[PDB]
Amino acid sequence: MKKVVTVCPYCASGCKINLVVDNGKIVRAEAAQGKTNQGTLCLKGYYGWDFINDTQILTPRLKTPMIRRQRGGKLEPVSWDEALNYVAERLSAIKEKYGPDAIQTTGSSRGTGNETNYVMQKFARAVIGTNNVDCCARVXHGPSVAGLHQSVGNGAMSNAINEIDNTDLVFVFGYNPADSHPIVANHVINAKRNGAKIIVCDPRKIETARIADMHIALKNGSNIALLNAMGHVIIEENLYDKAFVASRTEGFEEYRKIVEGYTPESVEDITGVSASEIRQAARMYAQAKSAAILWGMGVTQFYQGVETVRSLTSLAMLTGNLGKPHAGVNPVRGQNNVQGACDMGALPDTYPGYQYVKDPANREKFAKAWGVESLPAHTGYRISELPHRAAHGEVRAAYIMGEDPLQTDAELSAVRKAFEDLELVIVQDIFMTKTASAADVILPSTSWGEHEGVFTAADRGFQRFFKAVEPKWDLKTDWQIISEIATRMGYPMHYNNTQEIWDELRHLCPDFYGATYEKMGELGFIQWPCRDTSDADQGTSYLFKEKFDTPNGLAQFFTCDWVAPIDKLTDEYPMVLSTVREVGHYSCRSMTGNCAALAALADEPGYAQINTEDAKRLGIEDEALVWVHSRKGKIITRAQVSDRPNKGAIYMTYQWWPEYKYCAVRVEPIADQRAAEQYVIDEYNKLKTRLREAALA
Ligand SMILES: Nc1nc2c(c(=O)[nH]1)N[C@H]1C(S)=C(S)[C@@H](COP(=O)(O)OP(=O)(O)OC[C@H]3O[C@@H](n4cnc5c(=O)[nH]c(N)nc54)[C@H](O)[C@@H]3O)O[C@H]1N2
Ligand SMILES: Nc1nc2c(c(=O)[nH]1)N[C@H]1C(S)=C(S)[C@@H](COP(=O)(O)OP(=O)(O)OC[C@H]3O[C@@H](n4cnc5c(=O)[nH]c(N)nc54)[C@H](O)[C@@H]3O)O[C@H]1N2
Ligand code: SF4
Ligand SMILES: [Mo+4]
Repeated sequence: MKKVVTVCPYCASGCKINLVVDNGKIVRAEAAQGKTNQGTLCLKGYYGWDFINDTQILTPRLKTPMIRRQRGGKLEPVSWDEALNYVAERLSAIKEKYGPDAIQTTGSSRGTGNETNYVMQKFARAVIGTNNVDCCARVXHGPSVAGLHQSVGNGAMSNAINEIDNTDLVFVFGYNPADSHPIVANHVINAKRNGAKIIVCDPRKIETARIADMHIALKNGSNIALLNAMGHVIIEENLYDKAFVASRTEGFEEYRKIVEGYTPESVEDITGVSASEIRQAARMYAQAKSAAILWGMGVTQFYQGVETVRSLTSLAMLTGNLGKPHAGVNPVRGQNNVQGACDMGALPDTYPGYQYVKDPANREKFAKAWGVESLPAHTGYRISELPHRAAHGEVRAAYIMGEDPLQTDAELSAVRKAFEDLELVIVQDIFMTKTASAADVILPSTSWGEHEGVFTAADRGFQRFFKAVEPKWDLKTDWQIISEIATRMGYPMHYNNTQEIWDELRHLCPDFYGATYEKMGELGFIQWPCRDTSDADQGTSYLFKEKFDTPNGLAQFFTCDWVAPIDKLTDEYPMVLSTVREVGHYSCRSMTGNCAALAALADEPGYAQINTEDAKRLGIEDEALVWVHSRKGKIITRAQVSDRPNKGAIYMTYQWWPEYKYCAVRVEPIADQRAAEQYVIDEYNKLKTRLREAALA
C-alpha cells in the first residue's frame, strides 16, 4: 500500500489529494496538506476517483483507437498504427490542398495537464503551421480575460486564494463558491472568521449569503445598473482613493461622467435594491482597509458580461484595491486547469507565458527553439467559431482533444452539423462521449490517475500531480499521441516524460522559468511569475505591486450604460431561467457520473430550483417532473422547490445529457407524472446503450 500525491481534476480550487494505491489499483483517496485545501476535500475529490476503473455506469472509458471509414459509419476498432497513420496523412493532405489554417486543434482544461497543452500548441504552430489552437473551457470567463486584460493587463486572479482569509471585506459577485469551489468557500468563511465583512451580490439566497454582512439580491440582469450606482456613491461621497486614482489609473473622468446619472434612487426598480442598501454596500466596500472582489459566470455569461467585469474592476481601481495583498480583482474560474491550458498557450494569439505571436521577437525565439524557419503571426480561429468556419469551408478538419462540444456548446445541433460539414473530425478523449461518438477517428488517451504533469490552480499556482496507476489497456498520453502524429507528418517529436516538456517550455517562458519540478515537489504551490530557479523565488502571490501590466502601466477605467437583457419577459414566458452549479456532480458528467458514490447522488433528468411561492401558483409540487417552455425550447426537469431561488426566476443546471444566465421561459406542471418518469428512464436508457453500442463495437 502506498500513497501517490495528486491534484483534484474537478474544479480550480487545486486541492492536493493522496491517492492510496494497493497492488496496482487505487483503493481510495484522502486529502493531502496542499496549500489551498490543507487536509480538506469536498465530495468530488473524496469520492470522484472511481471513474478510472471503467465502471460503465454512464459511458465506457476508451480502450482502442477507432475509425469510421464512411460517414454512415460503423466506428470500428483499429490499431494505433492505422489510426495515427490515417490522421497524419489526412492532415497532411488537407494542409497541402487547402493550407494549414484549414485545420483546427483544441487544448484541454481537464486532467491531461499543462505539458500536453504546450505540445498541442507546438503541434499546431511548428508542425501544421497554424495559430488555430484554442480552449473551449476558456469561456469559464472568456470575457473575463480581455475585459479584465484591458483594465489591468492580466486576466488572472490578481491575488492568491490563500490571501482571501485576511481580507477586511469579501465582495462576492455572481459567484457561489459553496457549490462551485468548496475549498475556496472555506477560505471565505475563514475570512469572516478572522473578522472580515462579507457582501454577496446575487439574486438567489446562496449559502454564502447567510454569513454575509449584506446580501444584495439584485434582479437577474441588473448588473451594470447596480455597479454604476455603487461607483456613483463612492465618488459622490468622496470615498475613492485619490492618490491611487491619480498616480495609477486612467479613465476616471469618463467613468465619473457615466456613473453620475446612475444615482441609487434612479436604479432602485431596475435592481430591485433600495437606494440605502446600495449606498451602504458602496460605503462598506469603500471603507474597508483592504477588500477583495471574487466573481464567476453570473458576470461573464451575459451580453454585458465583458462590461460587468471591467465595471467591477473599476470599483477596485476607485478604491485602490489592487497592487496589495488581501485585496484584488479575482475571477475564480471553473476547471482544474483552465488556467494552465491558457498559461500553456492553447489560445490562438499567444505562445505559452503570454508571449503574443504577433511579436516578431517572440516568433524568432520560438521558431529558433523549434528548429523551424517561420512561425505564423496572425491569430488563429477560436473553437467557438467552428460551426461557422466549417459551414463556409474555411476549416476542413477539427482535432478535438479533451472537449465535449456535442454536449457542452450552445445549441448542440449547430456543432452536430459542423461535424457534418468538416471533412475530418478526430476526437481524443478518455470516454465515449457524445462528441467522440460523432467522430471519424477516436484516439484514446490516459486519464488523470494514469499519468503525471502540472496543473495551474485558479490563482495561477502551479502544482504537480503524480501517476498513481498504470493504464490497463494500450493507451498513450495525449502528448505521446500528438508527438507521434507530428513525427509521421515529418516533424521529429518525442518526449520520455512530462519533465522533458516542462523544462523545454520553462526555457522559452521567462515568467515560468523558476518553477522547476523540484521546487513544486509533492506539495509546493508555485504561483507565476516565478523567474529565478533559486529557492528564494517561490512565485508571486499578488500581481501589480509596482505597475499595472497595461501598455503604459496604468489600469484603465470603464463602465457603460445598463442595457436590459435581450429576452423580454412576456405574459407567455414570465420567468427568468438561469443555470447554476451543485456539488456531487461535475459539468461534463463523464467522470462524476462514472463514480459509483457520486452517481448515487444525482438524479435524471436533473433539478430546477423553483421558488416556493412560484411553484404554488403554477401548481408545481416538489420532486415533480416539469415542463420548461421557451421559443423552440421545451425541457423536462424535476422541481426542487425552495425559498432559495428568487421569485420570478428558475435555476436549472446544465450538467445533464451568449446570455446563458438569463432566458425567458414558462414552467408548467405535468399531470401524467408516471408517463413523464418512464419517458426519462426511456431516453436515458436510449443514450446509454447508444454510447455503449459505439464503444463496445
Ligand atoms: N452551452 C454552453 N457552453 C459553454 C458553457 C456553458 O455553460 N454552456 N461554459 C463554458 C465553460 S465555463 C466551460 S468549463 C466549457 C466546458 O466544456 P468542455 O471544455 O467540453 O469541458 P468538459 O465537458 O469538461 O470536457 C472535457 C472532456 O475531456 C475529457 N478528458 C478528461 N480528462 C482527459 C484527458 O486526460 N485527456 C483527454 N484527451 N480528454 C480528457 C473528458 O472525458 C471530457 O470529455 O464550455 C464553455 N462553453
Ligand atoms: N460542483 C461543481 N462545481 C463546479 C462545476 C461543476 O460542474 N460542479 N463546474 C466548474 C466550472 S467549469 C465553472 S465555469 C464554475 C461555474 O461556477 P460559478 O462561477 O459559481 O457559476 P454559477 O454557479 O453557474 O453562477 C454563479 C452565481 O451567479 C448568480 N447570478 C446569476 N445571474 C446573476 C446576475 O445577473 N448578477 C449577479 N450578481 N449574480 C447572478 C447565480 O445565482 C449563481 O449563484 O463552477 C465550477 N465548479
Ligand atoms: S474543492 Fe474542487 S479541487 Fe477541492 S476536492 Fe472539491 S472539486 Fe476537488
Ligand atoms: Mo467552466
